[PDB]
Amino acid sequence: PLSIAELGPLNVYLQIANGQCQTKGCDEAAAAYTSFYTDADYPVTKVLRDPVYVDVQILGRTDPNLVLTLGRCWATTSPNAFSLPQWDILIDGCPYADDRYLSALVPIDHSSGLPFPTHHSRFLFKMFTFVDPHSMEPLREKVYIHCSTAACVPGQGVSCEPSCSR
Amino acid sequence: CEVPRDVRVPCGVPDISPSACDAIDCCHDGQSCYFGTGATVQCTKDGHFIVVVAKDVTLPHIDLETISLLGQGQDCGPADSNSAFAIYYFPVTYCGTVVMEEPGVIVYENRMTSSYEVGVGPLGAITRDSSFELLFQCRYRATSVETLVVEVQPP
Amino acid sequence: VAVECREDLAHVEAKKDLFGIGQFIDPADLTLGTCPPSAEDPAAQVLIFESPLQNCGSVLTMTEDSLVYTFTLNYNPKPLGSAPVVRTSQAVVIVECHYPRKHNVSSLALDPLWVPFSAAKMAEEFLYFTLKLTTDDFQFERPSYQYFLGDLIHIEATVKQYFHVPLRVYVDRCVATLSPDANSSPSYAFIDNYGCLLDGRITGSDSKFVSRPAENKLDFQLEAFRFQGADSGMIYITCHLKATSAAYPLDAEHRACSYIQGWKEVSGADPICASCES
Ligand SMILES: *[C@@H]1O[C@H](CO)[C@@H](O[C@@H]2O[C@H](CO)[C@@H](O[C@@H]3O[C@H](CO)[C@@H](O)[C@H](O)[C@@H]3O)[C@H](O)[C@H]2NC(C)=O)[C@H](O)[C@H]1NC(C)=O
Ligand SMILES: [Yb+3]
Ligand SMILES: [Yb+3]
Ligand SMILES: [Yb+3]
Ligand SMILES: [Yb+3]
Repeated sequence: PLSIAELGPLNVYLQIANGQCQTKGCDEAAAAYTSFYTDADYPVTKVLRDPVYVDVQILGRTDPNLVLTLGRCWATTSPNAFSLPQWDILIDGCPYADDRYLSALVPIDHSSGLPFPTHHSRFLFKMFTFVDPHSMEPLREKVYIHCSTAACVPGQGVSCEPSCSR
Repeated sequence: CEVPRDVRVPCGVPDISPSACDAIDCCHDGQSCYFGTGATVQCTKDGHFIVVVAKDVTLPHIDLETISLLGQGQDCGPADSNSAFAIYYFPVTYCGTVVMEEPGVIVYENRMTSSYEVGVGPLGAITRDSSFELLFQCRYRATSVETLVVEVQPP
Repeated sequence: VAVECREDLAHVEAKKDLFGIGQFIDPADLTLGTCPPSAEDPAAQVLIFESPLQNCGSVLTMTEDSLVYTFTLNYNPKPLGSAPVVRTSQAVVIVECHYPRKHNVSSLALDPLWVPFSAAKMAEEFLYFTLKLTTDDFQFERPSYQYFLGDLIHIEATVKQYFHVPLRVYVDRCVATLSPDANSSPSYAFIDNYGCLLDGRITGSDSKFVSRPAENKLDFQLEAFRFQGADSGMIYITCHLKATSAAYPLDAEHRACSYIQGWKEVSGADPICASCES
């Protein structure tokens, strides 16, 4: 037999939603992901201790067998994901435990109503600002968020779901 | 001075005039005296500090468990308070208050400082708490003038 | 035969002349996996198949670095005519589409906002003082403010402590008059020069300070006098009081003096009143 083959693209993007309440007493976790910021809304000023919702999505796919899992997620001062200083957010999908303002995943999809709900991976944490390592005074340098992701297909047979010490 | 009425801490006494209430960094409404926006420090003839702090002084609204005086002790914690404000009431000889002399004034000084926590990881440091600092003095005036009267007659 | 691996569907351009022998082929006896879509192509002689990546029996597989979608392109011709003779063999083509599965997706800038607080407040207040008459033991009040000539009017000056640092009170000046106005004539400054009790020096009376029963307390005794031509015995004594911490020294201005056959005052610190000789 022949073995014709070619390459194929795969795109993912990360966006910020809004924890707004169209009615009093709305669920903030579900309402968070009802709308997202455009590039014109940035730099989005955020208060310290505020909740920050994060949505990662696989773009332009009709395959229902793909589940987006997250590896390390972190934040830096510059767009260079390898710049310093840094702060961890997620480790192997599990939250970064050395942070009393703990991060948490939000896989609400039984009610999200979105198509192919497993293509998305969502989580939230609390906003912060970086501190100079010797003056102990917080700096005013912008926060950038970054992640690492993997396509974790059950057909392959993997438990990429975060096995976490709760 | 848009304080909601369910959390209004009073100043002075019920009979206090509007001018007397405004002269002590408190707001009037025609029928009562209550502390205004920001923070306020007052002193009394008995020798105590009155410290009134609103939770909106800093951003984020500091969780009140984190603030401590220049000195620590039993009588150095918060007194009766409410959801929006906190009151510290203690003698001027307590809680690390410093005393100083001026040729015509007796000065007490104390400084509140909140310990805003810094979180540390292997690659950097962050924080989510805003720093707080409040310096304040009480200055008691000497040089009081007094008068009495007598009567003297021959024996 | 070629393939394009789009994001959500696969495009498979197979050739009509599959065997490359100038033969008809394809009497609809061919399928891509299980689906046999064919887009008529009477000019390029290319049968165009289309199939979603997860359909038509595709096999999704994974590697450390890549996903894989496999399609089985099958051709199983039926015998033509009333005979079992097949002109061409079956055909099978492995079709693989690989996809990178690991991506570092980042976000845009978020500006951290907070507001620290720094200020220097201040408030002022007055001390508490009293000048009062005392009985003859300096322990109790004497409301009978009437005395005879030559009697000893016992007087106490006090500053109230409450929770202040230990204080010491001083008499800076004391003037006697026949009316409440301190400047009204006649006037007699019987204490002046920062606590120099001049009466003991002027009249030879036994007028003198008394050792402090407490630092916030001060006591003294004054010999009664009138003014020549004064019909009334009323005297309106007006004084000025100071107070400082007991940590402050006894000095040329913060003193309490009296001329007892010389100068011996404030319970022993005599030289402090050396400047009352003026
Ligand atoms: C996507 O993000 C991941 C982070 O999850 C990046 O992997 C990281 O790559 C750096 C090198 O660029 C690694 O740093 C190295 O660390 C070792 C000790 O672990 C040290 O000995 C080296 O000198 C170097 O500093 C880092 O460990 C690694 N992190 C993980 C979790 O593996 C990745 O490079 C990013 N970009 C991609 C995947 O294209
Ligand atoms: Yb709290
Ligand atoms: Yb209360
Ligand atoms: Yb590799
Ligand atoms: Yb292969």
